[PDB]
Amino acid sequence: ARQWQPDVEWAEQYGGAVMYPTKETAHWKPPPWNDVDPPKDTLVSNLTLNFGPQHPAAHGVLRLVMELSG
Amino acid sequence: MSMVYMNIMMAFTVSLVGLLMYRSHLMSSLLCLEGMMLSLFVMAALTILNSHFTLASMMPIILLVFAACEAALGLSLLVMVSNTYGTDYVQNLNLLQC
Amino acid sequence: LRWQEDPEPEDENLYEKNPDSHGYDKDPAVDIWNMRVVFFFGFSIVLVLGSTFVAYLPDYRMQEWARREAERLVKYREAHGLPIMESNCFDPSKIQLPE
Amino acid sequence: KFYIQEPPHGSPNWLKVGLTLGTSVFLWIYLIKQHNEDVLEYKRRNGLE
Amino acid sequence: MNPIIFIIILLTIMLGTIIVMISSHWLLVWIGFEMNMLAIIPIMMKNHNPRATEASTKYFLTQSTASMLLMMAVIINLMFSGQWTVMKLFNPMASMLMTMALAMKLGMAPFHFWVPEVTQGIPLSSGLILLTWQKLAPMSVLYQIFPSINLNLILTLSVLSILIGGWGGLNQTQLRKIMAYSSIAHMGWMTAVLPYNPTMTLLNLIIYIIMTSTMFTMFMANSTTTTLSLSHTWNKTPIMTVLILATLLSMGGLPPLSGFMPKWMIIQEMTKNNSIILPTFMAITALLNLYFYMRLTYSTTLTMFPSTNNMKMKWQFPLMKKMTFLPTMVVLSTMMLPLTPMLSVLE
Amino acid sequence: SDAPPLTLEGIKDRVLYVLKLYDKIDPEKLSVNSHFMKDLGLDSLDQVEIIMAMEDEFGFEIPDIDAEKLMCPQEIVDYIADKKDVYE
Amino acid sequence: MMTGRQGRATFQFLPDEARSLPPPKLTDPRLAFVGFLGYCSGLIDNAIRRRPVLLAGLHRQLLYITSFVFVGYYLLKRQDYMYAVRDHDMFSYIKSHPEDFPEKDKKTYGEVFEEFHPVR
Amino acid sequence: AKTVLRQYWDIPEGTECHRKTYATTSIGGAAGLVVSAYSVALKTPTSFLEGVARTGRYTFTAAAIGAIFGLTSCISAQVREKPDDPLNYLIGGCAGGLILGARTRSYGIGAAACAYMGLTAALVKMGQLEGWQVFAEPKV
Amino acid sequence: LLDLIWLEAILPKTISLAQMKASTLVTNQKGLIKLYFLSFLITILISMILFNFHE
Amino acid sequence: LQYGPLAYILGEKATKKMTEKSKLITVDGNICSGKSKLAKEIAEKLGLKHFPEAGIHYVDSTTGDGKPLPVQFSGNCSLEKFYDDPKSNDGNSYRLQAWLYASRLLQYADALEHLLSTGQGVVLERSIYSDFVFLEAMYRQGFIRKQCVDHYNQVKKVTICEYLPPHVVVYVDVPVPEVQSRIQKKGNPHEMKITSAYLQDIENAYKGTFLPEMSEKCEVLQYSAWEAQDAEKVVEDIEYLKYDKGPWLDQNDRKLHKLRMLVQDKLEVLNYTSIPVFLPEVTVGAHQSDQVFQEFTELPGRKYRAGYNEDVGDKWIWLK
Ligand SMILES: CCCCCCCCCCCCCCCCCC(=O)OC[C@H](COP(=O)([O-])OCC[N+](C)(C)C)OC(=O)CCCCCCCCCCCCCCCCC
Ligand SMILES: CCCCCCCCCCCC(=O)OC[C@H](COP(=O)(O)OCC[N+](C)(C)C)OC(=O)CCCCCCCCCCC
Ligand SMILES: Nc1nc2c(ncn2[C@H]2C[C@H](O)[C@@H](COP(=O)(O)OP(=O)(O)OP(=O)(O)O)O2)c(=O)[nH]1
Ligand SMILES: [Mg+2]
Repeated sequence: ARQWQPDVEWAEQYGGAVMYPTKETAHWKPPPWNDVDPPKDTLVSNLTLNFGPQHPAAHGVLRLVMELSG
Repeated sequence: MSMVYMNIMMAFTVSLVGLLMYRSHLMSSLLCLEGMMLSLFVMAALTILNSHFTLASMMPIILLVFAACEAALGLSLLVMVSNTYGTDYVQNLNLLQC
Repeated sequence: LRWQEDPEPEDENLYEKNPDSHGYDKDPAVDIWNMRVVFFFGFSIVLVLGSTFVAYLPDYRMQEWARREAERLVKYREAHGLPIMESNCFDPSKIQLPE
Repeated sequence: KFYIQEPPHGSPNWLKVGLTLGTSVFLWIYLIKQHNEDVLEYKRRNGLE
Repeated sequence: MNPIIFIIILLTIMLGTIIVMISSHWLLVWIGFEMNMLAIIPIMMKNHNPRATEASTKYFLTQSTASMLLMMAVIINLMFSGQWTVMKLFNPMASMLMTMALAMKLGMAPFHFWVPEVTQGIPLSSGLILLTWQKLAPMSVLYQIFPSINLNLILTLSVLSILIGGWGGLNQTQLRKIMAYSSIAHMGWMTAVLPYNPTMTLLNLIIYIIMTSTMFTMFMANSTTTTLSLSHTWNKTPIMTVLILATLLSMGGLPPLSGFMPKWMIIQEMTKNNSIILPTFMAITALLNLYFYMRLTYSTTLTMFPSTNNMKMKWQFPLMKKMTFLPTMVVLSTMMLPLTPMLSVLE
Repeated sequence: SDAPPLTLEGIKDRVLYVLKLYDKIDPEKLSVNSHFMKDLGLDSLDQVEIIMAMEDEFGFEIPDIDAEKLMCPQEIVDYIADKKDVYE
Repeated sequence: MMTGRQGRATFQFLPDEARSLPPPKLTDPRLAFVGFLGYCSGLIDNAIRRRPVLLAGLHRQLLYITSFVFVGYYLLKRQDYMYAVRDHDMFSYIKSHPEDFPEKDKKTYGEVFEEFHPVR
Repeated sequence: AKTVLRQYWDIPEGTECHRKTYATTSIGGAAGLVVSAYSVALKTPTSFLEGVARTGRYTFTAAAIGAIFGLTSCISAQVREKPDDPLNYLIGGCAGGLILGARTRSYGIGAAACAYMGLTAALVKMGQLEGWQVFAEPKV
Repeated sequence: LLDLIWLEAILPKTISLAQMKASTLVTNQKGLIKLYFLSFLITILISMILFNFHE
Repeated sequence: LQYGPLAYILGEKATKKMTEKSKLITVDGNICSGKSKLAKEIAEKLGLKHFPEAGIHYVDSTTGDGKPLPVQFSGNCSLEKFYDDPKSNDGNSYRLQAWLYASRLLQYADALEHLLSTGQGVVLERSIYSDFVFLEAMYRQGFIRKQCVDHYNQVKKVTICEYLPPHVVVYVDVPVPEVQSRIQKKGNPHEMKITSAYLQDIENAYKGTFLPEMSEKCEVLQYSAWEAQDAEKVVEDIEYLKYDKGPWLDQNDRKLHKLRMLVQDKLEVLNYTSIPVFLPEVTVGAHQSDQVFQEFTELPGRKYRAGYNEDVGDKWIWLK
């Protein structure tokens, strides 16, 4: 016949995270093709501050709620 | 080997054991590296000052200069770890598998 | 299909196109010269001249000489009463046995 | 003109060719001179020529 | 990164290593490592992605700890000899710390866990520096302090490295992790012959660098970082697969290729010192290395894995990668056994 | 990996477990097919509270268009199984 | 083992005493093999960059051959020097310590008894 | 470990089997504690008692293997009146392999462990007699 | 029984099976800085208490 | 000399050659919406280079002698067969789309290289940023499988991130009935088989997913069919754009040097378009691929690197 060459079934043995699957490495998945992981969901924690009313620069009765980063 | 060398060498061992047992914070481990440099500085300064090794008296200073470079370098990495996960926890540094 | 793969080709019988084929190549010109080199260098040279060369090796392994030498020694020793062959290959005078 | 875009190696870079051939000649002359000087010193030190 | 800044940081990495090799004072040796770590990390952070940040951080934590132990050894050696010369250490405890500090820097087992991870997390070019150039400075120090190194400690690390490196490389499909565990195994051969003949440590290091630099150069040419990505090379650059076959066979220690020379010379020196059980165990354990090199040849050169349609578009463009010294390195990494007696120049 | 998968027996047990912690349901009156409104006597807002407990138990968001139809414990099991692909 | 040799020529590629030894012949077989490795590098360079292997860039092929031979010649001089030094030290040490290298009393096989092991 | 080994090799073969069993059991037990440390360090137990349980499981397997080897290899050299015989260690090594099988609940591991631990014990004894060096001191 | 089973099952099939099993132990690692450095501490203590590498 | 670190260090820096006219403009729209005519005119008036829309044979037009190659050297992808039988089992639908993305990805790199190497702007037609409309249309009509869309996003996710978006996005809105009526007038037997549902999926993707995405990063100009005929009006709007948003404001010499190194190495641009993902649509067996590759190397002027082919009259090979 014709010389045998690997098919998709054979090659996908070498596409996993490891060559010898186990229970520990069942949830391992191959890394991204370009080493770049998705950025994590925005968790920026701005600091909220009451600037007034009892504040020298608040003119007495201003409650300025400010989101501060630093 | 006076009784002072015992405590200084014990300080190094405590900071070494402290560095090898992480809790959560990368910053807590960075302090142990700066603690180890402090022990080495004191131990080297004591030996040099006691033996009247005059020219070696600059070695402890050169030891602090390169301790700052490492400390600054460790802080710079801590900024980038924090910017990626919002904390300095070491358990997040596990994308790479052995 | 699981992929885009060429269908397996069928075999080519060299007799179909060249009934005089010697089995060496599709090209009749190459096929004939492939056969001539194999036969001339294989049969006419190596096997025939090699056979004659081996037949006339100049006394391979010195076996014919040892026969003439044995005849010369046998004649010499029988003509002087010496034993045909002794049980000692080396004269004991040169041997110094322990203690 | 066969290529739609001029190849980076369409024509020889005559600067490299001169340096390349020039470098080879220099090394061969240097090596041959080195070999002759080594042989003369060898014979001089061993007192045979 | 600014090209001028990259060049300056690259030269700082070399300067740190060169300071360690020319230093005769322990303090300067320590300064060399600190300068080397200071410059290497920015090259690991170059692409600025989370995996590169983790790799740099794990690398910094390991190297920083080792430098602390090395300074402790120097100071202890100072207390018991009153001098800073870079020679045999004068206290057993100083030797153990320095030996372990140099083992952590080299990534020898059981201080090896970072090598597979740091290499995976950084680009191929940065990985090449990590596994070839970073080994020169620690090997320079071991070469000068070997008379005082505890024999059991150094041989134990060598044996564990040969075992862990071989086993770890079997369960890997990432090329950077395969090259990482291969590196650990080869460190074992360098440090196993160290007590007996430091010259053969240099020979194995030189040959390991040449072969390792050849593999990364060929992976860099095709931008392949996985077994399957490398499995498409036959359909783009057929010649490159033959060179990978010859180099991988050489790395496995098969004669008549170059990589058989370091094993052959290391076995000679150990058998002269009546060490027979260890060379035999080391050679047999090295068959683990040859197995996962053979597995790469199978999926790269000796078989033809499935391709993809878009590959036909890559046939219309040449290789624009520099591939510096690749034609010279591949020849030196395959045909040098007839020149084996040239190892005397290293003495 | 190794954690046991979800089974209709498992889903049914957990659903009936949540409904027993609810204070307005008589534990010895809960049938896997009993209607929340007709049998247990609950009202609209009581049903909403139950669905939120299911979200906490099974850790996924149930929209209002879908939650408006889950009027008995069995319908919850079908919805959770249907959305979790648990055909077992 | 020869790192600290008494020869006070440290970090020199070829100490001046190495000029007493014959240089390698330009027709040295070791030097021809090194030159051949240069030719293989030239051909491999053409193949990876997809050029006519035998014909492309004869100027570059010559520089490969010359570069290899040039470097090879000096590595052979240092290689032969290091082996010459090895024998020099070995013979000097044997001369300086005659008690450790005595001339063994000669015996002949007619006097030495060797056990005989039949093969039967 | 140097102390225990010197104690083991000072007791002549086939004598004082109570002492030799103490020595080997110490060596095996120490090996099981070294394995437990790395296992606990690299595979974090889910709880303190789950990790103490693991330490006791490995330490008892290694101690039992060490105890059975010294006991079985010492009575064998006593009954046969053949101290300097690697066959005594071959019997002891295989018995240790069988104990590993029982603890692992696997007949296959019992057979394989007996074969390879038996050979290793025999090779260890030969090296003691001949003078084989694993970590040989540099001489040339 | 001999060629296809037992001669395979002693030398080639068991030897291969062990290296695959030891490979998983070495590589199945959590990739945590905390656990690796904890093993470094164990190595240093073992190197002194057990093997006396410091003397 | 060839561009690299040495050239950059010696003065070849992108900002020194980019002016206020160094703009990258893309013309988008549905099928038969006047993009080609509009795009070609904006190039002449503004003095910009024009790139005809990337097709199945774009890569052939930049290499060798610039003439299209036989269709076996392109995977046998056919836009004609997609219209006739959009649900064939030989995977010609997605195989075409995956190939076209690689062509647009290549063209965009060619466009960026020209802009960064000489400072002249370029005008494109349906760049990589808008190629997903056809994919979304094929999937919603059952022309490709779900796994194919997963493959497209994986390839796109690792390629689109490396480039910068066009400065100006010109969109020529046309209601579907106008397009369908216009398609029939054009009288192309294959194109006339395009159902109206397919054209409506393209419309939804363009407005609803694409224009909102590009509105926050580019200068989006929308024109109807009636006001798109006079390219003079469109050019006037472009001339008076503020350019107050987009990543292009954050770029400097270092960032553009890294970008130019990527876009000049074409194999590095196409590195991730052939990731080892085994879909039947794109997977090719070893025997077939081997045979086709051998045939490719025996075409005139393609056995050796360009400039070393004797059969096409190249000379000085022995000194080159
Ligand atoms: C200094 C030199 C160093 C040399 C280093 C050598 C390294 C090699 C060491 C590897 C040992 C690995 C042992 C693994 C054992 C695994 C057992 C297991 O898990 O169960 C498998 C199986 C049970 O598994 P199972 O029940 O699931 O079924 C197996 C069948 N399949 C695969 C279909 C499932 O049990 C066995 O078959 C083990 C056979 C035991 C017999 C072993 C005897 C070996 C003796 C040596 C070879 C004989 C020839 C040499 C003669 C010499 C004479 C002096
Ligand atoms: C107080 C002083 C005591 C002295 C004792 C003397 C030593 C005797 C020790 C016996 C230990 C014991 O009990 O062995 C018993 C174990 C049995 O297997 P298991 O894992 O328990 O099976 C448990 C199965 N379940 C879990 C289902 C219950 O053997 C074995 O695995 C051996 C079985 C394979 C035969 C190996 C021989 C062939 C290979 C060798 C080739 C050279
Ligand atoms: N499946 C698919 N077909 C495409 C793609 N790009 C173009 N085509 C097809 C759609 C059309 O049938 C044909 C030409 O499309 P055009 O947008 O250029 O319309 P046309 O040239 O006829 O008129 P126009 O330039 O807009 O004035 O090519 C694509 O990315 N995927
Ligand atoms: Mg058009």
